[PDB]
Amino acid sequence: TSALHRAADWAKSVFSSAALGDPRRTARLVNVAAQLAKYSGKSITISSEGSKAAQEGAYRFIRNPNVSAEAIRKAGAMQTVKLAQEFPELLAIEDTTSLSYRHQVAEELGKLGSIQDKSRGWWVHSVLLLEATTFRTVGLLHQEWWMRPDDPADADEKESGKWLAAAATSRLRMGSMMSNVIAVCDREADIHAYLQDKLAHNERFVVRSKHPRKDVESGLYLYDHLKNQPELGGYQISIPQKGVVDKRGKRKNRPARKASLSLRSGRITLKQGNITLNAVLAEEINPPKGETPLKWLLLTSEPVESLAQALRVIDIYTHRWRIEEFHKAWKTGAGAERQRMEKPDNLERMVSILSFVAVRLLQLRESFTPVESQSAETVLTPDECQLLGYLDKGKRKRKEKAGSLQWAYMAIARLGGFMDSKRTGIASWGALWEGWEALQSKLDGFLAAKDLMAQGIKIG
Amino acid sequence: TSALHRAADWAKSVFSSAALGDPRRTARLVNVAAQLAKYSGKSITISSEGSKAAQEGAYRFIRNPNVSAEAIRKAGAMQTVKLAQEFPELLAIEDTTSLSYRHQVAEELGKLGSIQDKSRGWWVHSVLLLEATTFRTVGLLHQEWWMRPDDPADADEKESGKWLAAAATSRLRMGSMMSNVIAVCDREADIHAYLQDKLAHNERFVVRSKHPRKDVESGLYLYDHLKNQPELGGYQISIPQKGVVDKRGKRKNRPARKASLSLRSGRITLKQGNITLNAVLAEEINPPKGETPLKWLLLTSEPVESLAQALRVIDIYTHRWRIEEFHKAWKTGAGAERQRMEKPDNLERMVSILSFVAVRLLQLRESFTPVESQSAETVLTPDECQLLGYLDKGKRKRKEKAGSLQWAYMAIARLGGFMDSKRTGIASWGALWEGWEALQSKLDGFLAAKDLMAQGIKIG
DNA sequence: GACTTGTGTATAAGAGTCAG
DNA sequence: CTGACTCTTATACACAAGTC
DNA sequence: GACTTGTGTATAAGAGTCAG
DNA sequence: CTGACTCTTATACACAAGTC
Ligand SMILES: [Mn+2]
Ligand SMILES: [Mn+2]
Ligand SMILES: [Mn+2]
Ligand SMILES: [Mn+2]
Ligand SMILES: [Mn+2]
Ligand SMILES: [Mn+2]
Repeated sequence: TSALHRAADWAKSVFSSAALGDPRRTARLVNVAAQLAKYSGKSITISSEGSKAAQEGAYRFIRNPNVSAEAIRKAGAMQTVKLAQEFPELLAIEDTTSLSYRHQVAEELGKLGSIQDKSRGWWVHSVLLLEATTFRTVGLLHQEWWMRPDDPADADEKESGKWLAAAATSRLRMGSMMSNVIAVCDREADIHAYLQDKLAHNERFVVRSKHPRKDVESGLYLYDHLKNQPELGGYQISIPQKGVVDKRGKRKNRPARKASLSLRSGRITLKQGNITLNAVLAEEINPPKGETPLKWLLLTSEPVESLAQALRVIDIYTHRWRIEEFHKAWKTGAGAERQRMEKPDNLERMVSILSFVAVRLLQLRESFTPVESQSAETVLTPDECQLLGYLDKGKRKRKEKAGSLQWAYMAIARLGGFMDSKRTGIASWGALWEGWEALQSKLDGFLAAKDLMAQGIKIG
Repeated sequence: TSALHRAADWAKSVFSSAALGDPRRTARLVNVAAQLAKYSGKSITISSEGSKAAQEGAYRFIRNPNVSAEAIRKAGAMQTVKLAQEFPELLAIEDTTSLSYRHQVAEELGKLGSIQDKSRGWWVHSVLLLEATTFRTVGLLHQEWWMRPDDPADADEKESGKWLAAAATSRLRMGSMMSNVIAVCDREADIHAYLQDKLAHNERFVVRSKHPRKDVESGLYLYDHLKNQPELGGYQISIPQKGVVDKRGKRKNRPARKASLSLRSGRITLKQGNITLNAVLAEEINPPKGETPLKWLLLTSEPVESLAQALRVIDIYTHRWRIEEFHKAWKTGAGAERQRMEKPDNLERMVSILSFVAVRLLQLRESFTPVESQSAETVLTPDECQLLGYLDKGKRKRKEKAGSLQWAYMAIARLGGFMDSKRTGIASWGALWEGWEALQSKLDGFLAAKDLMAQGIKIG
């Protein structure tokens, strides 16, 4: 959590114990990851800082047949495990994304849409660890990459196995820490076999309900049984404004709105397998006439008896969206789909390194995040703090304490172009990255002047 | 040509005499163009440097119903005319591009492809001025914007009129300088009416031949008449390697190759209108068995009698491609098609300003271009020169004179990620821009340190 | 000298993106 | 998904600065 | 101790992009 | 269009640095 800001130190902490069969391969991996992270989002060539040696080293590495992509990912994951020791409770957000390509190599990749689709690639199923107290991103725990064959019949295994395979790997890598982990998954994980496996291992989860299932004790579908349960209390949410574009391409507004939800919970036993677990039902009270009511039914191992316990389950699930944020940081952010390697294994090795660069992008912003009155020196070097103060002169908002962490956040965000168009105070990880990059880049000039003046040389 | 590097000075020189009906509108235009150029390629918000006032000013300007887009373009064009006074010969490259949009506003824009196409926008016909001695970009002379109607029958004028309309505007704005101007156009301008208009005005041109035409004196098609003309001599070209993707999407290599061409010329008289002009025919000698022979037939006002005169015509025409380079600098570079204004006039005003930002991108690189031994101080401030020397330390190639212009070019290009993958020594305008932006950004830190140390303040 | 338009501030929100 | 943002357009008010 | 793999240098070029 | 580039993969050689 501390090795983060300096790219070389971050890379070392993430990758230095990679088992690639040659310590030179491991050292090169550390260096490649370092230059990529320093120039997050940018090409291998740009990241080489004019060094032909570093450029050739980087390209040779990603096309190296003795370098296992799995072993790159595992090394990074074991670092996540290491950091996870610090926390009494963790959330393991789990979901699938695609990596889509259309250049020649696509021919050799797997199906994503139709058999006729030019866009081909991998499906990647990922587990992302958060600490469950303040929801900071701890890191990647697992990724399974596979290619979908054109003919379903040629598949070596069914794709619903992905949730169980992720659990098996999580279990194995976390060891005795697994009991601190709540897995969090959308409706696609609402699979009897998945629920059974988690409960069999005494493992913890919050999974959204998709299919109607009978409760043995009541003989009712979960929804109907939960509707009968006494109201625990309620909560209100603010759903913010956004544009929406649908599948065909039609555009409509979704205005901001308030919704009030009632909350209900209970212990349930699924007819199939006779397995027992908890459920929470959140349902909108008085939905507007022209809207579909909010409704979440969540299946969980967690306690749900009190209002506060049920609200915790609801809150845990609202953090599922972090993994989609990771997906964006991996693609738009780190450039997973901008890569143009010409062989599947080269692309895989490169894009596997970038999954870690992506996590850092999210953590970079979190390291600056706003009930305290911290100073900026806890996060920035004295030089960084001084230069930033120079750059932000006249821009500090009234509500920012002069040399505080909150000020530093806002000032770096301002360097990144943040203008707070919705007045929430929250800048995107992209804006924070841009600001951080701008500060670091300006710091090169700052320090160059400092160095020359230390040598006693006249400036300009 | 001198006001270029400092964005505020450049903007003033380009736009300060815009006739918009209120000097405040003109001042705002200067400021908007300045911030956009400083942050070339970047959004209005990023360009506002955290100033809410500048952001609101910029958005209000582009949606201002009292601001004519035509008057913005004219102002910039009159500056081109002004700079053109310095040169004894000019090339006026002329061509059309599209500006393509797919957001809501597209509905209100014109047809680009099929009636069913979601992509809609403007066609823009542009005249770009170069000086014909060293081929530096002088600036935009003319743009005609129009929307193609879904039904050809609703068109107020035929699109082939564009070449004549460009000539009429060029003529009008250049006045007596027109005689210094050679218009340069591809095969789409091979229109009798266009040739007649140029010759009627004693205007100069090099236009590639598309349609077979009879020569009166010989009774032959131009090609057959020119094939009979005595060989003037030849030349050899090196056609470089590139990938090619065709209309359907099929990929093939085009390997580098040498071609030898024979050169032939003559005076010709077109049967229709009885108009007299010159022609040059370049044709490949001994084409490889599996290739279509190189063949250019160019129609011109220029002398063609000697080998050197015909070679000059060929050379003039090889610079037509500059306008496509401008098109790229306007779209990919300056972000013409990244703009998301929600009304046609707003988009037009914004994208019209960006056409000038685009020209600057091309000129930025040209200002550093490599038979002399100049010093860097002719192009850079002493601070810029010192910082760059600090940044490039250890990267200077053997063939670069220590503090020269060539060194400065290469060093800024290296900051932009240039690694000379084809060993030509030529960096793209994009790489030079990136390097220049990086130098300027680092210069902020350099100068901040200089300022603090001048105030006697301890650094870090 | 009468009337309209721009600036800078605070506030609000529809449109668009990537993700899907 | 109750996403999480940035880009764009817009309003009132109190002056400043334009035009006719 | 015998054999294979990486590094850094010089050289070459196929693949891909935007433009079209 | 005889575009003008960047991204990617590749080769030889002379050592350095790995493995078995
Ligand atoms: Mn998902
Ligand atoms: Mn999903
Ligand atoms: Mn335990
Ligand atoms: Mn063209
Ligand atoms: Mn054309
Ligand atoms: Mn004259």
